[PDB]
Amino acid sequence: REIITLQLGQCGNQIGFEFWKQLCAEHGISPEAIVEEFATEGTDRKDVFFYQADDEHYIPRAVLLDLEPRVIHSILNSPYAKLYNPENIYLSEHGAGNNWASGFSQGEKIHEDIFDIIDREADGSDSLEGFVLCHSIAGGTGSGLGSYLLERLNDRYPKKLVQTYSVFPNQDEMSDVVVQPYNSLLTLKRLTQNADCLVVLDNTALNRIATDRLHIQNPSFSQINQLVSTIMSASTTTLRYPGYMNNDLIGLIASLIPTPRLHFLMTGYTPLTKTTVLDVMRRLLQPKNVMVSTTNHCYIAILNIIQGEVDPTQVHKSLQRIRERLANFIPWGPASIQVALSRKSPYLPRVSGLMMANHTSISSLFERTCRQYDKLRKREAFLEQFRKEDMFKDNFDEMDTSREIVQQLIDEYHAATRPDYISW
Amino acid sequence: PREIITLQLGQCGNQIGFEFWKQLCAEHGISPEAIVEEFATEGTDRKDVFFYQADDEHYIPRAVLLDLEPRVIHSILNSPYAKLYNPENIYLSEHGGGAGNNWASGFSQGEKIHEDIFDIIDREADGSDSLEGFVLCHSIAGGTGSGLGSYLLERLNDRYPKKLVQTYSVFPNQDEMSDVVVQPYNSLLTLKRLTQNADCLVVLDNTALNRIATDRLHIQNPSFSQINQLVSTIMSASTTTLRYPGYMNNDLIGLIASLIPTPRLHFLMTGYTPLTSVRKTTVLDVMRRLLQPKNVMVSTGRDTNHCYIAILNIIQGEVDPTQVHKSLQRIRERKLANFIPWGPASIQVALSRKSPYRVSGLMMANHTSISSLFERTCRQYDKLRKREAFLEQFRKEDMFKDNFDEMDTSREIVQQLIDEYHAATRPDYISW
Ligand SMILES: Nc1nc2c(ncn2[C@@H]2O[C@H](COP(=O)(O)OP(=O)(O)O)[C@@H](O)[C@H]2O)c(=O)[nH]1
Ligand SMILES: Nc1nc2c(ncn2[C@@H]2O[C@H](COP(=O)(O)OP(=O)(O)O)[C@@H](O)[C@H]2O)c(=O)[nH]1
Repeated sequence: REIITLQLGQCGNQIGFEFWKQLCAEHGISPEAIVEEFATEGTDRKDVFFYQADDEHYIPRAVLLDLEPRVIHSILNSPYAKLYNPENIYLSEHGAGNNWASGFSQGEKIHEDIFDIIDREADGSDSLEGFVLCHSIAGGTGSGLGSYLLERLNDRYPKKLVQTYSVFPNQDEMSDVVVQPYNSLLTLKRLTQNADCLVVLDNTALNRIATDRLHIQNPSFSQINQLVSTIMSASTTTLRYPGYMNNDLIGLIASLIPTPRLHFLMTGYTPLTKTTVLDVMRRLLQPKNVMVSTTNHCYIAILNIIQGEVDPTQVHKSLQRIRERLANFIPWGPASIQVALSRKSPYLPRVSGLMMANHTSISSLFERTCRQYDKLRKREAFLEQFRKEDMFKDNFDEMDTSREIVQQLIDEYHAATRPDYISW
Repeated sequence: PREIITLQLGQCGNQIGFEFWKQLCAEHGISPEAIVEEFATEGTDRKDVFFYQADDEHYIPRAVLLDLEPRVIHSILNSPYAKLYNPENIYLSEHGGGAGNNWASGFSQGEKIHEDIFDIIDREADGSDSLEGFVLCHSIAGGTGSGLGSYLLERLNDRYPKKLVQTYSVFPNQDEMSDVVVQPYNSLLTLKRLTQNADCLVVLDNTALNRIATDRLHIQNPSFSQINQLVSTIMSASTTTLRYPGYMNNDLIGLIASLIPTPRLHFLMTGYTPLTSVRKTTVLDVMRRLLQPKNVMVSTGRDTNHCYIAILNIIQGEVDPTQVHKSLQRIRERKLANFIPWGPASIQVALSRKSPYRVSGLMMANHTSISSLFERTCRQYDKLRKREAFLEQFRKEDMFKDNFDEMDTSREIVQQLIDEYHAATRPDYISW
């Protein structure tokens, strides 16, 4: 079951690039897309993310879109320039200029060009499972164009799953672009209504990790994106190897998200700074290892992907300790903790783990966005550029509607922490 | 370590329990006297979950056999499997002269033998390095399985409050009038305890098991040993992920959590294929047939908005994960299984190879139509109470001497269960 990856704007294209470089390494594929001599056979399944053009040639099922040339041009001048399908790269002359409404309106104008690439890649798939969107929620392209695409995919491919990797801004990034709470809230509306699973990538927490744990003072996007490609790579493990019948994309979502509307996941990772499976799983629960910055709140579900050689007789003990001890779960159903045992790629130069968690404290992130938006909105601050666009020419009803949809999301999260979430 | 202790009560529980252990011994290469095959590979299974080793190296079922009458337990001790069970785990109390197929008599006798039985249970529990929990084998329509079973469920709740309790509960044949006229009373009183004091209940409907025998094997009035061959096949398959390595999300806790995300709606139905040339049967054939009502061993009536909460399929055969995964993808795409409207479809698959010592499959499912069984018991119980019929032997017992409040409480608790099952079929089950 194929997955098509859509990369939007500076952020989405820059994190997409690291993700595909990482997958190439793992799947024994060269920067030019040619099977490595040592990798003619393997345990891995390339079919999901890569198209097989030849016996020896592999192309990413990836669509690259931006409204500015910079990032796509960097990629086309890199050692990985030949990897991507040149017909899958779209670049618009016309930027989104840090404005959601401009990015969104630009989507409308460039619809047919975008979906000539998407439709072709979809119709070229034997059994398409769904789409992965990589983007920032705070800029102009990843927010506006991303939001346009989410609505369009919902109508054009109603039976396909949409998973996103959505980057939430830093405080430094928030203060630099004053309209970000608007772009963010507007994007959160489509992430709430038009995505099946959203992996929250939080620049605040990612920066904190790079400084406190990796000891990198003043971390660049390149360095931050190393942690990002690690999450994205680790979280697609069960899709990239055979034998995880219960954890194809449909299966992953079902277990992590038994609550359809509460589909925002946070990630944990170890080692960030002799090790057993008990240690790895204990570490994944430590707040300092959790990659979003957020009593009462609880786990809806946990999936630990554990990579490396482990004593599998000890997995029960680790899981059970977590149920009966660090980990607070929903009061209206059983504790849902699952493990997927994996081995590290033999092509790579140790035991590690990724936690994918559905935790209600994620709402505090959306609460913050709502507070920053309210401070601006209730002074009609910085709305002039939005007004110049079609969606906001007459009024800001689209904003008031986004605001209420995100409030309904937040309300459901708090309600999920209580036994009365189910009236029985 | 993740030990499971099995408790077998009454005629039915002991009869199905005995068949279950015969089957486990055969699959794990253990003789009727508990001696493992000479050339057994190490770390190839997880015998330790259901068996322990005696001083002399012979394997012993972690099993407690309880009855208020001698027949079945004496058969087991005159069989070739006489030396299999721990003699200290066999308890027979004949002082009250059996439970007389009456729930009150069985429950009341439980209270009298409490210390003797819990000396046995506590011993097995305390002897476990890391006990997962208990499995009860019994029927609900007799006296010992139902009444003593109900007593033990209440006691386990208080005594081992953190341990899982799973039951394999045999439900009475509804297509026939029984010689036990108090069947509905026995059934409802037990259902109250299965509702409140078990984490998971595997319902084995004699109505459906009989129909298989009558209609497919063409045996008009099948013996218990004929229907128990079906039961042992199902019960042994249903523990496959517990006694073999590589199912880390399907230990007892993980099995229950995935099938029962709704804590109170914890009654499971089972299906199996083949229960009874040209081209080999595929994984797809097996999985498709596990959704056919005739292969599911509860009789719910044919028609509705009843739906699956969860499905597990355990596939046995020499097939590749990708074949099973492609089959699972087609079962989803053909929309054969109707699921809850308030959450995603939950359908899981486990794959296993047949014992060393031909694709087949077991379904374990949480489906809301199970409530129709409880409704039939309520209906039969209501008619009897209105007629004030067959209460004589109940009133002879302490619990029912003054009044029938215990019956009224059971009736309402079971009604609350039924109402939540019907609520589970609606989008508004979650108010968001
Ligand atoms: N983690 C990460 N975040 C980024 C990157 N580039 C941009 N961002 C985030 O996205 C925001 C600006 O979005 P940008 O991608 O430049 O706008 P866009 O091109 O219109 O999507 C910044 O304020 C950061 O929050 C990147 O390479 N990595
Ligand atoms: N499937 C099955 N059902 C049984 C067996 N023995 C009795 N039953 C059923 O169990 C109920 C009566 O319970 P029974 O175990 O005989 O009475 P108890 O000894 O007092 O617990 C009725 O529904 C019988 O049809 C058996 O070996 N197999």
